[PDB]
Amino acid sequence: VLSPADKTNVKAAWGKVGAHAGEYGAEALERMFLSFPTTKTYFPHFDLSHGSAQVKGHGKKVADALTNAVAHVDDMPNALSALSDLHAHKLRVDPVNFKLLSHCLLVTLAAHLPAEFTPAVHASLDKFLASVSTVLTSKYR
Amino acid sequence: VLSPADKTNVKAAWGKVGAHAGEYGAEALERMFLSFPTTKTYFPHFDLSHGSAQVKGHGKKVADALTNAVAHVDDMPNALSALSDLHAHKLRVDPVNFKLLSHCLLVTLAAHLPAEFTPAVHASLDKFLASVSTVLTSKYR
Amino acid sequence: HLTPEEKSAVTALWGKVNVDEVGGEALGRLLVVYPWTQRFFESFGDLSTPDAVMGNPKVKAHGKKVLGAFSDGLAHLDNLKGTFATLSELHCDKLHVDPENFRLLGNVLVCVLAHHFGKEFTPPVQAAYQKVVAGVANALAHKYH
Amino acid sequence: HLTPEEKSAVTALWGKVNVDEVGGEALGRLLVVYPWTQRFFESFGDLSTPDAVMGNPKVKAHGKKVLGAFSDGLAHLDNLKGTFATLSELHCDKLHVDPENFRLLGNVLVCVLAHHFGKEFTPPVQAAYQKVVAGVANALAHKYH
Ligand code: HEM
Ligand code: HEM
Ligand code: HEM
Ligand code: HEM
Ligand SMILES: Cc1cc(C)cc(NC(=O)Cc2ccc(OC(C)(C)C(=O)OCCO[N+](=O)[O-])cc2)c1
Ligand SMILES: Cc1cc(C)cc(NC(=O)Cc2ccc(OC(C)(C)C(=O)O)cc2)c1
Ligand SMILES: C[As](C)(=O)[O-]
Repeated sequence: VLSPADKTNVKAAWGKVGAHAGEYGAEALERMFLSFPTTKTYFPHFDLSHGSAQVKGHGKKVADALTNAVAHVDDMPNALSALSDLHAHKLRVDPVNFKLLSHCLLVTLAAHLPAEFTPAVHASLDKFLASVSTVLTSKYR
Repeated sequence: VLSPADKTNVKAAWGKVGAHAGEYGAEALERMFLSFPTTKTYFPHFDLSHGSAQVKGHGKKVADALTNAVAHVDDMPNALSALSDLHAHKLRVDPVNFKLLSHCLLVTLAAHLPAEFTPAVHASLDKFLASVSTVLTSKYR
Repeated sequence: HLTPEEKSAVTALWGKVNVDEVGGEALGRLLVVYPWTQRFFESFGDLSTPDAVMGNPKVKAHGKKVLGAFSDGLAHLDNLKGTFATLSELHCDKLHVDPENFRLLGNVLVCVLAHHFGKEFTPPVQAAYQKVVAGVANALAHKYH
Repeated sequence: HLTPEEKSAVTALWGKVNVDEVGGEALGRLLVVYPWTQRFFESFGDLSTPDAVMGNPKVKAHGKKVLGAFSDGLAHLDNLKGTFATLSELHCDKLHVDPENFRLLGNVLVCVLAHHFGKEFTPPVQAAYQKVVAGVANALAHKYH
């Protein structure tokens, strides 16, 4: 469960991310593909080379969804319902992979938010990403 | 989310366990200690030898907790509220270990209920144990 | 790794396994218990219900083959990496199967062995089989890149 | 495993790291982000708030000890098992620490290196370090029984 402080922390952090969200999304995916190669099995036909347009286009998609969840932090199961249907009925990515992307999103935020990535903000962001993941895999079975 | 069919399946399978609950609980624990040794780090003050009175007694505790869960499958969060406080504030078992005990509980039930352990029942039992685990770690942070 | 006594324990139990049945059974349950895994078998037909999945001839046939490869692997417990090297590159480069799936099938398989053998699938026997399924899963994941 | 290029990147970045500071920062964040890990430091005093943990002198002192041993392991990348053999045995037999914790500290450390180095912690530098923290965790877990 996200506390009043968690919500204040992630809104502050993501707000600082502002217009770079799409870019950070792409960087998190590139970090994930490099650190955990098995995740590439879900993007067999993508151009995964550095700076490729597909990965940038996909980082945007991931970032917009996260931005939407932050905007509706008090109603995420509903705000992410459509995306959650897609994950459970089509993408069907194994649950373990959400922790990998989450970790990589944390690393990316850490590398771009020196001032705001405090231990408290880090705890909040980690809970937030775990919560988004939980929703996205809540209809698997 | 546990469906009506899941609750029905779980109640029937655990109902068949009946008086063997504690015994199966103890077996599940012994199975986990042997199969995944790192789980023993949580029981340093225990005699974990085969037939241990401490494990037998502990099996009964885990089984009784599960029986409570089964009977209150409609609202486990509250039925297990005191137990979730204990794990979150005192036991603090790392989350990965719950999947280890659930698997061993599945194995134990499978080896004792040849007729009841059908594919569908197997699936409902697995969802059920994943659910209890989620509740037990819901208050961690 | 496996101790001499564990290898013996694994080999003697496996010698009584009907690989055709257990493989169909194991693959079937994987698809019923973790339904998202069906993502790799869309061309198999009806998988709408547990019974459809279990009695689905394409599921049983595929399961037989997979555990048949797994069975052969049990004869080379000292070199699981080399034995599955070919199947590893295949599942990565051609099938694009996330290795996590190997672990899920391993546990389902352990559940099936337990279901079938009953009390004979003792705690020490399971422990030895946990090592095997983990070893095979790691072997099948070794050539990924 | 690390390639000759990765070993160079690891060592090059590590040369700019203040081991004492990062050690306290990494252990501190472990206790803040994964509060349950506090179960092992009941004698360290006040760990009630993020600042109470991060500024806790005993947490800071222990962090030095932890990253100090980690730093040494980095000088023996080809023999982490042996390098951590005695510490592995201690953590299991004497401290009763679930090895899963070593993996958590590993990822927290990765977040800390990223926080400190900014852009210099490139995607490829991170990948090399994920292998290092994974290898260190495996080495510390190896003597468990
Ligand atoms: C924080 C978690 C995640 C979020 C918010 C997220 C979000 C998204 C969104 C918005 C889409 C676009 C779907 C559409 O437009 O129809 C998508 C697609 C997809 N995601 Fe993710 N995702 C997440 C995690 C993952 C993970 C962990 C993986 C696997 C390693 C993954 C693999 C994919 C794939 C394969 C697609 C479709 C790609 C294609 O077009 O072929 N996602 N995701
Ligand atoms: C289905 C999941 C689980 C259930 C239902 C469960 C149930 C229980 C219960 C009823 C108690 C006794 C609490 C009391 O005295 O009131 C307990 C204690 C404990 N549990 Fe579990 N538990 C679960 C999972 C785990 C796991 C995964 C581990 C570790 C591998 C674990 C480790 C412990 C420890 C160490 C204690 C205290 C032992 C002692 O010193 O007496 N539990 N559990
Ligand atoms: C016990 C581990 C496993 C072994 C030893 C194994 C073995 C095999 C073998 C021998 C083949 C045939 C290869 C050929 O055509 O030359 C195969 C095909 C395949 N495997 Fe695996 N496999 C394993 C686990 C899995 C799992 C867990 C999944 C997915 C949930 C998977 C998905 C596939 C698919 C999609 C095919 C091809 C199916 C088709 O052609 O229609 N395998 N596997
Ligand atoms: C990178 C992995 C780690 C390394 C390299 C490491 C290293 C060390 C060293 C060198 C010592 C002191 C040796 C002694 O007292 O004889 C120590 C003690 C200990 N470690 Fe670890 N450690 C690691 C991770 C962890 C983690 C993640 C935990 C638990 C959250 C843990 C818990 C402890 C505890 C409780 C002590 C004893 C502290 C005391 O009361 O004096 N360690 N560790
Ligand atoms: C590491 C390890 C070891 C051993 C012995 C066994 C497993 N196996 C598993 O953990 C099996 C599983 C179950 C659920 C799962 O994910 C979804 C569908 C998304 C799920 O709903 O689970 C969350 C349930 O939480 N809940 O109640 O709300 C993924 C994997 C994993
Ligand atoms: C890169 C990588 C790889 C793996 C396997 C795990 C991680 N990290 C985590 O799983 C972190 C994490 C997140 C949440 C955890 O547990 C609680 C109970 C709070 C939860 O599930 O919400 C426990 C641990 C990161
Ligand atoms: C655990 As090893 C020696 O097979 O890399």
